[PDB]
Amino acid sequence: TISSLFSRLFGKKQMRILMVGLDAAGKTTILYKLKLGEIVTTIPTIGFNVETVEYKNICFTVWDVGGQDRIRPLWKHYFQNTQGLIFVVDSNDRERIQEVADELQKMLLVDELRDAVLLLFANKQDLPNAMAISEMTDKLGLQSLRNRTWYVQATCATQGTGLYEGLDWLSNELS
Ligand SMILES: Nc1nc2c(ncn2[C@@H]2O[C@H](COP(=O)(O)OP(=O)(O)O)[C@@H](O)[C@H]2O)c(=O)[nH]1
Ligand SMILES: [Mg+2]
Repeated sequence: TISSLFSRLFGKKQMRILMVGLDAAGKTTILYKLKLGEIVTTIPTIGFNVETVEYKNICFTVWDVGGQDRIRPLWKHYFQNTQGLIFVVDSNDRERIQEVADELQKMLLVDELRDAVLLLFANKQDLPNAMAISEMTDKLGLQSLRNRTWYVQATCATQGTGLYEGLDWLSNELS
């Protein structure tokens, strides 16, 4: 059923869906769940791993944010026709919740992405101390975003629950 979501978007115009987040958020797991094609890894620069899933019209692009230095945001290339922006958060890793707010804000300050629709996957809801989507919203202050269409979706990637729902939203926003 996930592939059929992106049928609505088969309009022929190439389309990037940038999916980022701190390492170990759940990005690789979500791609593999998209069941849309192979995951292909590339290293355009020392310390810059990129995972890609290209369906027909759609292109997925994933890499990690923070920790090590951003000295090279060569990412600029991929900011071409990124209509969607997915940010994956480990709803359990409360230690790095500050960093995710930093990282998200940066992506949000990226000029070429000003028009991207933003989806947040609150991932790992299945763990002991995993944040709910109401507090994750508060602690990030997505609330303050006035002119940016955005949404938060609880998920468990390892189980694939929520992913269809959140992509159903995003898919629909870009159609
Ligand atoms: N409990 C739980 N674990 C997950 C979930 N999604 C991914 N993981 C695990 O958390 C780790 C995150 O790995 P990965 O998906 O590669 O994150 P990435 O580095 O952003 O690509 C992996 O060991 C996954 O098996 C989830 O929804 N719930
Ligand atoms: Mg990864």
